[PDB]
Amino acid sequence: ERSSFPRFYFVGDEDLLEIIGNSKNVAKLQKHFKKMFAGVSSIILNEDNSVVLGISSREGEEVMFKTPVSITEHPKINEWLTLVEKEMRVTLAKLLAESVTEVEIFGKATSIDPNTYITWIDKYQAQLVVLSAQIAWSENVETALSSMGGGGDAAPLHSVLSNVEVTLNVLADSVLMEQPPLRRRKLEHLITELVHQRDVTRSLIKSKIDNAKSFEWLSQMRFYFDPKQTDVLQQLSIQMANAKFNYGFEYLGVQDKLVQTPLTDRCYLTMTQALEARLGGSPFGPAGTGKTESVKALGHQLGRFVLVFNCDETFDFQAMGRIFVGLCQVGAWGCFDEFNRLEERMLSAVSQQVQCIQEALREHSITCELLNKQVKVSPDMAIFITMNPNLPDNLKKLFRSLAMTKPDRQLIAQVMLYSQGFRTAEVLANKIVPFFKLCDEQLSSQSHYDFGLRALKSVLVSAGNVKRERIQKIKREKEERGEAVDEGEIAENLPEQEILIQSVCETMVPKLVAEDIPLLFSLLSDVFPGVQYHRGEMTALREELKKVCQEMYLTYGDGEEVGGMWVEKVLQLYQITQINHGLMMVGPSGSGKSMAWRVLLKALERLEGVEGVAHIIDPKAISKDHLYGTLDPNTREWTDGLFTHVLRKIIDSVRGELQKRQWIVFDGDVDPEWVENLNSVLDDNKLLTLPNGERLSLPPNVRIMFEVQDLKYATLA
Amino acid sequence: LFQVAFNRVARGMLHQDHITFAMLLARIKLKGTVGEPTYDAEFQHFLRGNEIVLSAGSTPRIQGLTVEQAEAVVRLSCLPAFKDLIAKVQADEQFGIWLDSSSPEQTVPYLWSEETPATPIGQAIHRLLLIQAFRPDRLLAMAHMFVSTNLGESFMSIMEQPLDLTHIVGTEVKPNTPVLMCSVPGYDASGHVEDLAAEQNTQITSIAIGSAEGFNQADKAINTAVKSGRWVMLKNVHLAPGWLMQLEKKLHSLQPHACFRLFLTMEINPKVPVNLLRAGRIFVFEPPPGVKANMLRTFSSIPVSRICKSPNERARLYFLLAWFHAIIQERLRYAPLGWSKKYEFGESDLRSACDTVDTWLDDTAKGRQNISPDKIPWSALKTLMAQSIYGGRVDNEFDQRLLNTFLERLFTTRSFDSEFKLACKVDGHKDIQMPDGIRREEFVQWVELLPDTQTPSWLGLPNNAERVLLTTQGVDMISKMLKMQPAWMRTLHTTASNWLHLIPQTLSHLKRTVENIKDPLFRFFEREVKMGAKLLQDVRQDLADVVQVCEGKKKQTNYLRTLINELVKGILPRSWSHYTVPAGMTVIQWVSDFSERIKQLQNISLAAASGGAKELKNIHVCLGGLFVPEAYITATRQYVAQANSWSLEELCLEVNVTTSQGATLDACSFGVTGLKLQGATCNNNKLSLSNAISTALPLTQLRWVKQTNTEKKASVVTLPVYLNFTRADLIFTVDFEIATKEDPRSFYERGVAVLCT
Amino acid sequence: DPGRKPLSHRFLRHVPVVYVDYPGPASLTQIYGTFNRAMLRLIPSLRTYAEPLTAAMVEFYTMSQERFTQDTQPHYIYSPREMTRWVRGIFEALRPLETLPVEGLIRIWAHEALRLFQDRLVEDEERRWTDENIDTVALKHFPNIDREKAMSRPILYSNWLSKDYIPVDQEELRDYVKARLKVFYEEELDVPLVLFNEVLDHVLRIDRIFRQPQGHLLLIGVSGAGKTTLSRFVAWMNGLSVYQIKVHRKYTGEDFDEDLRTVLRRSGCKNEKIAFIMDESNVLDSGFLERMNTLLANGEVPGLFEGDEYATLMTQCKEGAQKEGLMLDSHEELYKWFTSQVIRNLHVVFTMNPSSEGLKDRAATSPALFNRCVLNWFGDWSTEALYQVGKEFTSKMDLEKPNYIVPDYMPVVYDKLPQPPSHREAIVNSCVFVHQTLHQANARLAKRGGRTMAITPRHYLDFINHYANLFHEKRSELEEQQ
Ligand SMILES: Nc1ncnc2c1ncn2[C@@H]1O[C@H](COP(=O)(O)OP(=O)(O)OP(=O)(O)O)[C@@H](O)[C@H]1O
Ligand SMILES: Nc1ncnc2c1ncn2[C@@H]1O[C@H](COP(=O)(O)OP(=O)(O)O)[C@@H](O)[C@H]1O
Ligand SMILES: Nc1ncnc2c1ncn2[C@@H]1O[C@H](COP(=O)(O)OP(=O)(O)O)[C@@H](O)[C@H]1O
Repeated sequence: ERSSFPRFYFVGDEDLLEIIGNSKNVAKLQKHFKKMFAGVSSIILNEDNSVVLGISSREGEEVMFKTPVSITEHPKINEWLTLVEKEMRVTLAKLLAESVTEVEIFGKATSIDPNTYITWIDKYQAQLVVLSAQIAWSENVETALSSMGGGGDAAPLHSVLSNVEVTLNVLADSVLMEQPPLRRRKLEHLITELVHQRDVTRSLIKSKIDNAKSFEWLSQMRFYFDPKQTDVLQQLSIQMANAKFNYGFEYLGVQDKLVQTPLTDRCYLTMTQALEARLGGSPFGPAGTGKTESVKALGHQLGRFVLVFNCDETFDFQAMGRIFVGLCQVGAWGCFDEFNRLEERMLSAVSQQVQCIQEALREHSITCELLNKQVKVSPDMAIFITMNPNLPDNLKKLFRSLAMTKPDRQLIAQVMLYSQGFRTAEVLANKIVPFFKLCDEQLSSQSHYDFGLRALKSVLVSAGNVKRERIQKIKREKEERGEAVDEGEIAENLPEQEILIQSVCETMVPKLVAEDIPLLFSLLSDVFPGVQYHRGEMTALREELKKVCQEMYLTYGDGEEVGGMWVEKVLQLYQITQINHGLMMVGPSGSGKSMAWRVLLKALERLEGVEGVAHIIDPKAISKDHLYGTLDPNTREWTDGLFTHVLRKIIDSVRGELQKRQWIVFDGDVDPEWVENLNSVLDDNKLLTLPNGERLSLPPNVRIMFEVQDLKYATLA
Repeated sequence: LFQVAFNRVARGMLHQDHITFAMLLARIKLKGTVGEPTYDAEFQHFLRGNEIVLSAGSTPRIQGLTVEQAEAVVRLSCLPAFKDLIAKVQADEQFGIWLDSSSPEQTVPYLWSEETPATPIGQAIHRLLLIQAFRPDRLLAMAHMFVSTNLGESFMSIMEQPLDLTHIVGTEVKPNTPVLMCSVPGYDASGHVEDLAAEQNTQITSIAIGSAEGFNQADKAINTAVKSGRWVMLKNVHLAPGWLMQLEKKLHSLQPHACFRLFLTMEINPKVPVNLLRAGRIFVFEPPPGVKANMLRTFSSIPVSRICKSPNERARLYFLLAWFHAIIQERLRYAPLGWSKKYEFGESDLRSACDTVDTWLDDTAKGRQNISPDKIPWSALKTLMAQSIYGGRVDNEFDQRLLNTFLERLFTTRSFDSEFKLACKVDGHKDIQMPDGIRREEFVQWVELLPDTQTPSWLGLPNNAERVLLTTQGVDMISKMLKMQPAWMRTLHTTASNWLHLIPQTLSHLKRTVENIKDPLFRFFEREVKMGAKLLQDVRQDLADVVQVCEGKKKQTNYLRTLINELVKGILPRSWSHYTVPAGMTVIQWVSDFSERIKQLQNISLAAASGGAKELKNIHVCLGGLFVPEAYITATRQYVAQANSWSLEELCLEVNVTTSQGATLDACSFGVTGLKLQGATCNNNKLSLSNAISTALPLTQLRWVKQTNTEKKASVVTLPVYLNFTRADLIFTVDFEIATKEDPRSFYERGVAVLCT
Repeated sequence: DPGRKPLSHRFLRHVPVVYVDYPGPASLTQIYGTFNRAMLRLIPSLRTYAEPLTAAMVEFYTMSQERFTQDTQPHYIYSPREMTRWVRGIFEALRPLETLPVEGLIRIWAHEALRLFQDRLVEDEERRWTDENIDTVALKHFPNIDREKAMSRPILYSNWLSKDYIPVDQEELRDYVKARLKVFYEEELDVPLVLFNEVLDHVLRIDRIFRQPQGHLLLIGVSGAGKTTLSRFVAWMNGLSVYQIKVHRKYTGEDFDEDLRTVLRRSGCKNEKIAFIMDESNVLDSGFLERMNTLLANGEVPGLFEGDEYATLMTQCKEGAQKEGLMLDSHEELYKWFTSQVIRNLHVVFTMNPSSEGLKDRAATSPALFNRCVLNWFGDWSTEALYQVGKEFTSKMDLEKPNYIVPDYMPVVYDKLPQPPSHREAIVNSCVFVHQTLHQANARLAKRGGRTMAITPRHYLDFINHYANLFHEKRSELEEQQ
């Protein structure tokens, strides 16, 4: 059973026994499918549960099978799982062929109809639209170069640049107006890919390249699509420098797209060259520069599903060994996290294992002995190991290295801002990146401060959302007063530095201590001169706060008055609740967090008319297993834990609590033991999983809130 | 006995420590013989010269002597025997010629004054003192000739000879004793022992140590050879230290055959068990330090069939690749200058580069006997060896720029002409010449006929690079000898009392004010003053605890115990070091640097107290003194931006290095002192190459001007600034305009940089 | 204080804290004057001395607390617990006796003061200071008393000669303990034991601790000084059954738990009094220490008895209650009766090697071990003890020379050496000096920082035995030739 369909090598042996016991039940296989795949979360099945119609993702995007496979005809679990994989690969290939045909139809066109482009984007998945855009652009550039092959001829490459420019303008226009979130992410991926294509085309124009075999064009990633080939898996040939690989054709759902900085392209080139010479790469460097996500992006672009072995105290071996032999079997990639954090014995053992598999890979240029089993090495297999300065002695001769010394933050911010529809993106990025550089060093050091690159990306996304809210509000006001509605007409008039300052104030000021606020305001004055942001006070909320504080005997003050700081803190808490579904009111005991959120809840109930219900839960008083729920060793019955019980009661909507506002205040200390299960909740997914396998979606009204005293032991994640 | 002890100890010692052990044996013999005196004072000064503290007024600034030369000569004159030395330095005229002589140790002038003639060993040690004071770069050769004078000229005459391994394996070693071959990275000693086995007609078993099956094969081979008397071999034995201890334990209680001999080729790393090192005869193998030797090794490693392929131009490409690899590998030895850190440019980079060249020449030349030089994919090789290979380990941007300069200078269509120069002006006007041959044999012959007089100008560095390396090796000599040779309670009491007397008493904080809070320079200086005051209080309290412990009034706490242990051993305490320090800096010089830093901090605190932020602007700080100078440059940037209401991103840094008295305090200008220039001299903000090791910039002015959006001229160069001499941390980059007829690439290859200290 | 962790500020926000320090000197005066007035009601003729007695007690306790500060040694803590134990001991000694003049009362006061405030001291000058303080306070508060009779230096109290706990002369105690040692030699171990004064004081202290209930005692002193041998002697002489757990590398916590269960059921079910002998080499893990402090604090460790062991224990306790005459059915009452019998029969005596920083370590992880135990400084064999050992062991052979001439100057290391030192006396003093000079040499090596090996009285015994063998052999051969 284990050898056939090696994709369940990654799931646990106990989970293997569970899936064997649950063989005649497809409804309980969803967790395993989440585990072994990349972004696949559930298989779409009919009401009968005899044939699988298609696959879906965590976000909700789904793929439909051209020829669905019936489980009844092939009852064996491994047999129809292999059929599912093969049919998913074939369907992705065929949809990619359709999408490239479409994009070349809109390709080589003077003008682009926004309606047709939006319909095309909605028709196909994000990975497929990005891949089709890349294929079409690469083929167009290759054809234009071939026309230039005569030597000093007329330049059709300017036509390619103009087409990319008008497509980018269309995307920038489209992203500005309100869109569904999935189509929003699709647009963002498409526009960052097109920005990279535009920049590389500009470089090609500047270099006056005239030959299709010139190394200047060879260095950039080229996509070759061959619709005539019979084998669907080999249809797409991704080729860059000397190395050339086939597309993995595995579903990725929707993934964050890296901006392709010049250093990112350097990492791409180095890893690809290492893989061509049949040895892995070791992108060492300080933490926080996107090494592991660089490897993830390289794998995703190739269509290969990558493993992130987070190496900390949670790291294991027996599971590590079986998932490693599975990686060897399937051919998927595996990217280790920080390797220097292992125990010396631990590090030596994994080093010997990876040395053995790497020797097998070089021999393939074929089986290797893993757990006393000879394992055929797939040529597509690749392993990447990242340091935080070194590599063990048995691996130095076996692995290439690269310096992840510092990412190009300016280009990262410029591309991300341009993806949000911001105009003058380059100026804003060149201002904001040094601003965070100043923040990281001039501000007083604290444990909860985070001025990293992820902070930049989060702040920039929040700024984009703030701009969208402002344009929607102005559109509503224009509908009320007058009728002349034009998105661009408000767009170019609308200031944008104010929006960035508002976003950074709304996201960053709350984390500041009482002393750091003047320093932050001075930094905004220095980097963004003359421009200031004043938060629009919510007068109705202020009156409700006054009335509730009077009713609860609390003190009230505005600004410099007694209680002003507390009121501003409550207002910032309200804003974070508005823009986030997860909160942590960190502060010393005796600061007033509890009844601050209490008065905010009561004022919100008395203003908006939505009844407020709070469920105060202490995480440390009760044990983690009882907090989340017990797993029955024999019947697998679900004795829902306290938090799980509250969530299920809220979800069931027995007494209309969905219409009510629910705040799950987690008063008590926080440590990375119970919060690991809640980590899947505080992300944008907003799903909660259970050890039995049931997964629950979080209603929009529920707001997870942490009331903790200090963050000496809370992980930065 | 002396000779055999040296010839048996040095066979398993690094080449730089041979002379250290030689002088140790020389001191042993000097004490042993009765005729000559003990020379305690001379050796004590020769080992402890540098910890004698001086003053600025104690240096008379003699003409023809540098500052460090002045300190050395006055310190040497503190000895009563050399009291009249400075008078003869001023009086003598032949001193000037001898000071810059190529070999000053051969003809050391007679300067030391004495009433009676001295023994030849006394003359030798006096010349040792003079050489150390005047020309420390020859201290290694001076030591060589001193040991030759003491124990005989041919005392080291065995070390230069090749390893007579056959005699050592045959007799003088027991069959129980395993022969140990510890080789530095990038070398394998298996060849010598394999050839020895071939010439002795003795069959050996070559087993590599990679995994458990390797362990089993090694154990089976050992069990067979212990009774059959044959030899065994193990490769990279260092991989399994626990199995190494197990093998040592098994070897201890086992009687071997007379003919049995056990070999273990190893790597030099801490992980190897100490017990095997103690219980076996070790051998150290180091590659010969030469460009010609590196080329010979490279051309021997690469199979002759692979170089001679269908394109005849391949051999030229392989020769060029070998030259580049050798040039970088021999630049590695000059770590502060040749690079910024010791990278691992091992043989794997060579193999990857060879494979890349092979595949790209196969791609471009599809089985063509000849291919035109312009059709060779120069861009592909340059880009790959700049970014993927030889570039992956490169983390600093400036080393990457240096690598780009090397590749662009070497790999080009110009390289295929008969007038190609692999180096420029190696000695005087002579320069190396690229071979005109097209076959591998021609290049091998050409490298074999190399002049064998390699100077640092062969590989790009200025000729004085050898001088700095030799001086550093001499300093390492002195440190190793000093390390090689209760009362310690009294000595620590004395040194702690001296440090309390030397270190400033207290440092005043800065007075916070709303206007001062608004000013960014005041914020930076207040943070610096707080850090300095906290660390000064910590150091003063710790030393007070130490001195109280010396009198017995207090008992040694565990943290106190560690502090005293680290002090007596001379290691820098961890609790004291909160700012970036050179790795090898000892405690005494750390305390001196701290005294200077606290003095500067007191100066700025007094200046701020007297006035305010406006007076805080025109203070000529030294970047070395400040704990984080990049914070200072950022603070100046913010100050000028606030003053002129400009964005921080639209500002660029310009440098106008002028004399201290001839400086204008413009509102956008800040005074920076103590900056030192390496490998060049500035004149009217114009850079010029020179052989001087370091030029002191009188006063560097930092001016911030708006970004003009004009492309930089071809005459300006970007010079990195490093805080310390090891060049481990980067502060910022300046832009300097070089003088006429100068090549920026030549600036780049010579490792020119600005040092804060 | 060790073993305590600061509570979270969040919790402290809710529960205000009130500090209860040691009672004030006037508070102590009243709080124990009431007790003394109650206790002195037993004997009417000395009721007028109660208040000055309490005044002297509180003055001495205050001076001892102000002088022997915790910083010097970790066990220099004097709480009103010590004063309560003092008054309880005085009342216990005064209970069976019906009449006593003032001098006997002051002698019992001095005996209890020596047994409480001078017993735990480490250094000798501390003991001499404490003796001087006792003399001074007895003179100041109680002037009209015969000094020699009230506080004669050999203060030895025992109940083995008479029916009552009256003072006992050291010579009579020596003879009685010699007879008891003869019996011990005949039945139990037959190794020599020489009775220097220190042995008499130590056996009296250990017996006093054993007789009282829940008596757990802390033996600290140089290894080889006789701690376990003397403890075994007292155990047999008090009727206690000696028990020490055999330890080795295989001896894990499970084996210790089984031995704890065995000793607990022997001391709580069969009504068999047991003496638990415990050693630092016998304690291989801090789990042993935590279980021991829990046992000596609560009297019964809940972590020993579960499941089948629990059922067997209740069966045994039911049988024991049935044979005793107590009818109990539920497990709770039976468990309480078992705990009572344990705290009544279980006396654990455990020895510690002398290491001041170690006492910091052991007291750090063991709260009750330094609190609910009595600490006695066995120390090393003093010069007088060494001289007695030398005289007794070097007695068989003829170490007598009529030709000996008394030197004008004698190092007189032994203070009570006879002024005409005989050959045997002189050579015994020389052996004492050789031990002393090895001690000095070890101290000097410690001062210079070199590694030193502690010198123990077992080294003295080995030296004497080697003397015996060498002298016998050489003299035998040479007299054979003679
Ligand atoms: N605006 C206010 N005016 C007056 N009193 C206030 C105000 N806000 C809070 N308090 C008082 O201050 C205290 C705050 O209690 P609270 O439980 O909120 O503290 P906390 O810092 O969150 O504590 P913990 O860490 O235990 O959760 C209470 O006594 C409350 O009555
Ligand atoms: N090339 C890139 N483009 C865009 N964002 C990036 C890029 N590289 C890194 N990031 C961001 O920086 C962060 C890097 O996180 P992480 O992978 O933990 O760094 P490291 O690789 O040092 O472990 C991520 O949150 C990611 O969003
Ligand atoms: N007072 C004494 N007289 C004679 N021998 C003694 C005396 N005290 C101890 N010993 C000897 O010490 C040995 C064991 O000492 P021990 O009681 O184990 O020391 P400790 O218990 O202090 O570690 C016995 O063999 C005994 O002969």
